[PDB]
Amino acid sequence: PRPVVLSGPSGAGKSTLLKRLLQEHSGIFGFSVSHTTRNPRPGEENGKDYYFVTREVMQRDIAAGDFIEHAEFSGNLYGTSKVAVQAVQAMNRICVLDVDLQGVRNIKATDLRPIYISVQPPSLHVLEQRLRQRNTETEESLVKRLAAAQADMESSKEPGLFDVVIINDSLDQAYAELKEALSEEIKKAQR
Ligand SMILES: Nc1ncnc2c1ncn2[C@@H]1O[C@H](COP(=O)(O)OP(=O)(O)O)[C@@H](O)[C@H]1O
Ligand SMILES: Nc1nc2c(ncn2[C@@H]2O[C@H](COP(=O)(O)O)[C@@H](O)[C@H]2O)c(=O)[nH]1
Repeated sequence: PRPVVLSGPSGAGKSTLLKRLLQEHSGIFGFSVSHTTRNPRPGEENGKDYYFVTREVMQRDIAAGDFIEHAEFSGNLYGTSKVAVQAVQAMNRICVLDVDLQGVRNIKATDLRPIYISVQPPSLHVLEQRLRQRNTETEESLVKRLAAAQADMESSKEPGLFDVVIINDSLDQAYAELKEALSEEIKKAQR
């Protein structure tokens, strides 16, 4: 069962869409718990949304070869450990990845063989509106996520990087498209 890489610009709505997928289809989808050095937001939980560690612990894991991939985004480090992917594969479920555009390029070089799905905002205007709506970032880190949005939206339209592109306008509309886009993986996971 091919893993699923969900990417796109920060604030498009991919975490929101993914939580709706993991809640409805918990028996077939498993979430890859990434490591991150950023502070946890209210509502997040260590070992579930992220492995929240300090930069020192993060760098030590890198020196120990713990990560399939890692990258820096808006002044913080993020990584997909080998453990995160094997933990889902040891549950016989579809490993779903939430990574940035640099994470897509890293995973592209691996043997994971995933299906790559871009989640796009309806426009750059709605993207900025969603980045500020979440309200979980300081003003300097908010602008840094805005700076990377343009190049992330462009690359989100390239077929060399993605197999599916979904416009997250309405949540109900985007969610049905994602499920339909994952029909072949849901089929393989259930058989
Ligand atoms: N289809 C949508 N319509 C309106 N708001 C949305 C939609 N999808 C997500 N949002 C809002 O955008 C904000 C950021 O979404 P999030 O899932 O964190 O995006 P990402 O995971 O891509 O960074 C959240 O507050 C969420 O409520
Ligand atoms: N390369 C990479 N990016 C990640 C990983 N985990 C989260 N990200 C990305 O880092 C950015 C920051 O997300 P947030 O800080 O809102 O959780 C998002 O683009 C998210 O997809 C990861 O393990 N690897």
